[PDB]
Amino acid sequence: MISLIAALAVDRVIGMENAMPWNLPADLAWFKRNTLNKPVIMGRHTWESIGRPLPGRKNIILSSQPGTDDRVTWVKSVDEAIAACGDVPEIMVIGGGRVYEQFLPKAQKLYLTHIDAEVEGDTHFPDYEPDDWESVFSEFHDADAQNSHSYCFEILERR
Ligand SMILES: NC(=O)c1ccc[n+]([C@@H]2O[C@H](COP(=O)([O-])OP(=O)(O)OC[C@H]3O[C@@H](n4cnc5c(N)ncnc54)[C@H](OP(=O)(O)O)[C@@H]3O)[C@@H](O)[C@H]2O)c1
Ligand SMILES: Nc1nc(=O)c2nc(CNc3ccc(C(=O)N[C@@H](CCC(=O)O)C(=O)O)cc3)cnc2[nH]1
Ligand SMILES: [Mn+2]
Ligand SMILES: [Mn+2]
Ligand SMILES: [Mn+2]
Repeated sequence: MISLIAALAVDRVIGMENAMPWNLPADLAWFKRNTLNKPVIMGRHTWESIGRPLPGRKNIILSSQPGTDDRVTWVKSVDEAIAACGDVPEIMVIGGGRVYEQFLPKAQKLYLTHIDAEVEGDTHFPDYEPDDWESVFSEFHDADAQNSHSYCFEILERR
């Protein structure tokens, strides 16, 4: 089973200039809980944005060019990325925009955080047909002293 996890600002913005400009610790804690002990697939730009291996997860990087770091697994196509994960229950795809586009048709579940923030960005989450997806979990949180915007965690499953 393939799942995508992402955090979206208004208008589905996910990034600007290879970064995420907001800071929502509760969302990063949600990301860690839902990815720990699973393989994570990311594109090369996202790998450079994170800047280090994510501990406790098998890190698989898509790139057309040879890898430059043996602390992670480098693959050259979508099918190779999936194969490198082996026989696990759930594969997590953690972006970015181009990678989300390619795995969306293959995904059974979406873990989405909707952030109430207006962000100029240059990268968007793919348009997804709403009729294809059932919301199975949602949890709204107001802003607090640690998280400066309100946010909604949502899990959707392909119907
Ligand atoms: N808000 C969120 O949840 C979230 C999550 C993740 C990322 N982001 C943001 O997303 C942005 C990065 O997204 P992006 O769309 O620019 O890049 P990306 O999807 O992270 O990476 C694209 C690169 O991945 C490689 N790639 C993708 N598909 C491939 C394939 N089928 N075969 C071989 N290589 C492949 C290519 O690397 P080569 O050029 O080396 O071939 C491609 O240039 C940043 O702003 C980041 O902060 C946000
Ligand atoms: N829901 C969600 N929110 C995000 O911000 C997000 N970001 C990415 C890409 N960027 C990043 C950047 C940093 C870390 C990171 O350092 N995570 C630590 C959290 C501990 C901490 O620094 O607070 C981790 O161990 O997972 C992960 C993804 C991919 N999917 C996401 N999904
Ligand atoms: Mn092939
Ligand atoms: Mn197998
Ligand atoms: Mn806000």
